[PDB]
Amino acid sequence: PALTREQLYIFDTTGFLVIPGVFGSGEVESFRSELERLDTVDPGFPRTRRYPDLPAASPVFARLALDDRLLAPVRDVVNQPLRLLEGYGLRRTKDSVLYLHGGNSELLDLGDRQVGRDLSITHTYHDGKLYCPYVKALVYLSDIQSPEDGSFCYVQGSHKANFPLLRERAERGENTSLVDSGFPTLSDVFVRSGDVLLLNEALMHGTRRKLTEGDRLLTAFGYGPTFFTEWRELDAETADLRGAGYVDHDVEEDFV
Amino acid sequence: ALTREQLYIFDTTGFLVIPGVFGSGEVESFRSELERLDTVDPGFPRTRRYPDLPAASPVFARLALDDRLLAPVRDVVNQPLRLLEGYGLRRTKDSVLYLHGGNSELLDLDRQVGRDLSITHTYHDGKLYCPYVKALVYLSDIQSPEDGSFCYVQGSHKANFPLLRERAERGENTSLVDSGFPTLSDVFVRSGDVLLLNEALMHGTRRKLTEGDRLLTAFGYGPTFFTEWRELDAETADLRGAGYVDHDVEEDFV
Amino acid sequence: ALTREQLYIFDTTGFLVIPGVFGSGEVESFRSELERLDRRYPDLPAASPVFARLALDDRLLAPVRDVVNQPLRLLEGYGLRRTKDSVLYLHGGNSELLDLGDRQVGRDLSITHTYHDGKLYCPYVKALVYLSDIQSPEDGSFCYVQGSHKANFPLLRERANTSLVDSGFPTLSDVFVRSGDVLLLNEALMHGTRRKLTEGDRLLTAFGYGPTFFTEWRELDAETADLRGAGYVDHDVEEDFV
Amino acid sequence: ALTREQLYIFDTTGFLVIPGVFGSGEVESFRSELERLDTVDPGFPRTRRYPDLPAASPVFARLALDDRLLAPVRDVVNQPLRLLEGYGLRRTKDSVLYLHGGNSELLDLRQVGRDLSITHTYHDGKLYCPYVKALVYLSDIQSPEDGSFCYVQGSHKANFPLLRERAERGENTSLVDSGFPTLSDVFVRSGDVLLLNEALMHGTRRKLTEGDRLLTAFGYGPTFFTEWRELDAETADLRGAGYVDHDVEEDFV
Ligand SMILES: O=C(O)CCC(=O)C(=O)O
Ligand SMILES: O=C(O)CCC(=O)C(=O)O
Ligand SMILES: O=C(O)CCC(=O)C(=O)O
Ligand SMILES: O=C(O)CCC(=O)C(=O)O
Ligand SMILES: [Cs+]
Ligand SMILES: [Cs+]
Ligand SMILES: [Cs+]
Ligand code: NI
Ligand code: NI
Ligand code: NI
Ligand code: NI
Repeated sequence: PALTREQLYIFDTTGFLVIPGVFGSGEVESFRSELERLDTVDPGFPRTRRYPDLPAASPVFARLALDDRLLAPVRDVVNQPLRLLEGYGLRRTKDSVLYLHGGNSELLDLGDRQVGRDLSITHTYHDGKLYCPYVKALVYLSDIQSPEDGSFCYVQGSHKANFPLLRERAERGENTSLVDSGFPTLSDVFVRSGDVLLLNEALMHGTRRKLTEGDRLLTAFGYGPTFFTEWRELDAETADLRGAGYVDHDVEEDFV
Repeated sequence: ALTREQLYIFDTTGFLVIPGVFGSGEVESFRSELERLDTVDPGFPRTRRYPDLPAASPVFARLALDDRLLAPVRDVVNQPLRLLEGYGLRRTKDSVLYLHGGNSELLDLDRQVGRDLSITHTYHDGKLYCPYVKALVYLSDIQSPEDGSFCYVQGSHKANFPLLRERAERGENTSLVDSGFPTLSDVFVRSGDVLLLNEALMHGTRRKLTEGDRLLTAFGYGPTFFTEWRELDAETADLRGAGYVDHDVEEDFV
Repeated sequence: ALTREQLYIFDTTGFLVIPGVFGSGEVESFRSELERLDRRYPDLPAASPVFARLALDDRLLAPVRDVVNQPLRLLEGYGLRRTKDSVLYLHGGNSELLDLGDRQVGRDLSITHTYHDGKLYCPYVKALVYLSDIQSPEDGSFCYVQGSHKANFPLLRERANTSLVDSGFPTLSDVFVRSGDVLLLNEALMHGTRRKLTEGDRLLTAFGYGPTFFTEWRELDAETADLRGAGYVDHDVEEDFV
Repeated sequence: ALTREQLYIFDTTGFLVIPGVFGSGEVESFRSELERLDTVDPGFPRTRRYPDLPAASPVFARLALDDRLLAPVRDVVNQPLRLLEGYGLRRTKDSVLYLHGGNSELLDLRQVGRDLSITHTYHDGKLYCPYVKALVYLSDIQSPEDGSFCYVQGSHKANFPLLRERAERGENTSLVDSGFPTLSDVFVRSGDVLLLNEALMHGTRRKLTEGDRLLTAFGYGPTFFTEWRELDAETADLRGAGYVDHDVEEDFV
């Protein structure tokens, strides 16, 4: 089914939505086992690792990327001809962290000028519909019920912020992450296996430092309009203007 | 770089004519190069299209990267820049270009949408952010409507209401470029002029009735995460389909 | 009530000419009542039951409702008479600047407008009811800067000696009206009139409407020291340096 | 004045708690003055409004014009400023304040989903909020049972209406009592100022404890806004001034 009125209200106002129990106990086990099989095929990765391009690596994840349980809520917040921009898995262990990234008005130095909009996450609303160009559906494969489990955390209302947060911090001499220091509007989200966290990538977000033992697991699928390119990092515009990909604005990794 | 006045004009009108950007010798050399390149039939009568001019010619590969085009474009896109298309158009007697673009035109998916995020533009802290702009380099004089003059609906780049759906539903058969419309206006240009265009603007050209060849080369720019321009009919079943699905355009019903 | 096309036009241009709203009979009544008040005619409603009825006429109210879409009140009602060599320099504009004495601002919330779910929300609109034909520039035609009602950069601060109304501007356009036409106007629009050089009286009545929480129009020079000041501090206008 | 982080926070959450604005002495005199107004009638303190504090008391007339209120207010309104509202509030046991405000709540005139008295924007480094309120707390509120200020997250920039669907479906209980996933509580110390974008959908929890809870509220807006006055609808002759609220919980709870 489609997103209810209350769910749209929440995604609009908070920049994300947890849809509980989307995938059952059995499907979740099947997703975990498929990641274990990928470890067997190509051994020798670090224990904290990324699983790039899952739909190509596994027909199980190719189906999950097109599963209507993801696509229907995704269509409801994107409302454009839809394209799969990326699909990857994340395995994390003790002492891993993910610093804050995203945020609506963070700065980027554009050679001869500095800009405070990123049109890959700049979203709007029109005649009863959200239009968010880059959203992500995070399918959790393990329970994350405490901050020391490495819980997803986010800065309240940062998906619609008009002021930059991180440039001031970098030029101030800061060298620690807000996910460690704390911030008056930084909040945690707890989830179960099989939950989907539907995310406006405009939202400034990250995770806490994982302190507990055990493998923290998810699969992430990014979607946007058919005219966006598949996700690829790009350090800068290239001189012949044929460079393609995504140039991040200020993120905590730049100075933490 | 664009002046304050020029920025104001582009923001308020959706476009800017920059007069005499290229000299008469540079124009002639662009014209000469167009005389020997291959064209395709684009589907409009009495129109030839030069597809992918930067690929087919070193002359236009450089023009596409010429700072006389890039500096104004950068000032209205203000994102890491990518070249999305470069093409030429040649037109004779009795050719026409019906209205396309427009900020709030509808697209049916099941659901009906009235935003096209490929042309949805904004403003923030002293800068314009338009994701799809075109630099139109005119290689011929267009001084009267009967020359097939560029025309546009005023303020259509920031319109909040759809214009063309109602027209198709009420049985309209003819294009506003022929009919007329109280806010449809003409732009006249000289050879060597650049027209910098916000693609959210609803625009086209009058029907050309004069002899001679109407000539221009168009270069489209957008952010680095935009795909190179290619029409797409609809999203594909495996969601791997790449391209631009247009909204209502007069060609759908005129 | 406005048609869909009419709303598109009001949205995209910042104004709308509705032709022949009032018949020649009613226009003559309005002209006579203005002769009797003998330049600007303040508070026409409180001075005349004719204009008090006009301010509430539904040929004015219904299009006004379609662009304010808030609980309404009448904020001002005045008449204007002009002869030759009279001129109205440019005022209005979405992003014109104002100094508050410790900072400079580029928004005027009295005219800052928006759109939501099929409806326009313009906090200040004027219905200008014309009582004389204005068919050429030298008649003192209404003129406006295209798209200025949605402008994001200021225009008049940078150039601040002559008025754009005289020298010209690439997007300054003219509007022609017949007697009995209504010019419905978004006050965010930067506008004025050409210099009148012709003979004969130029006559109109203007009614401004806004939300019930807006105060009646009076020009305030600045915020008072006790924060009890009531009224409208205008932003950069041409007559500040012309 | 407001720091950059403070401006960021006001923008993103619709409010800002500025701690320790007023000292213990000042708070006592404010409290003292509200009790002086209580003395007009015999009997115990009752949940009530104290209208027009600036006119009622020289102390509160000065409070309304104090720079510790105006400087932050100015940083979020950025217009020629006008005092729109000045009142005191006493809350006792069993008192409650249901959700009101909200950026896209509906109003039947046709049905409209914008209230231009709270419709705020941003332009070239500055916030523009037409109606903001400085709440000066005269009591500690450190738990929900004390009747803590509560707000629906991000509701100052909501594009969807929340309350119309609840009313039309027969709901008769306030979110404040039932809870809501994005309804959160704000705790304050005596002397704290809560600076508030009135676009925010907010209220307080039901106060379940004894003791009394006091505050003084000052509302500000541009000079072309009228002083606050409830309006039910537009008057017959379009001459009436006032504020017509959109859907609030009081309408149906
Ligand atoms: O691990 C998470 O919970 C979020 C991960 C994330 O935001 C990302 O992969 O970009
Ligand atoms: O021919 C012109 O003048 C404009 C052409 C155009 O707008 C287009 O190629 O889409
Ligand atoms: O004279 C006109 O046509 C318009 C006058 C005007 O804009 C005004 O009265 O504020
Ligand atoms: O009592 C409170 O904490 C809030 C009161 C309030 O929102 C109001 O008076 O408008
Ligand atoms: Cs189409
Ligand atoms: Cs002034
Ligand atoms: Cs009400
Ligand atoms: Ni992320
Ligand atoms: Ni075109
Ligand atoms: Ni005017
Ligand atoms: Ni309140």
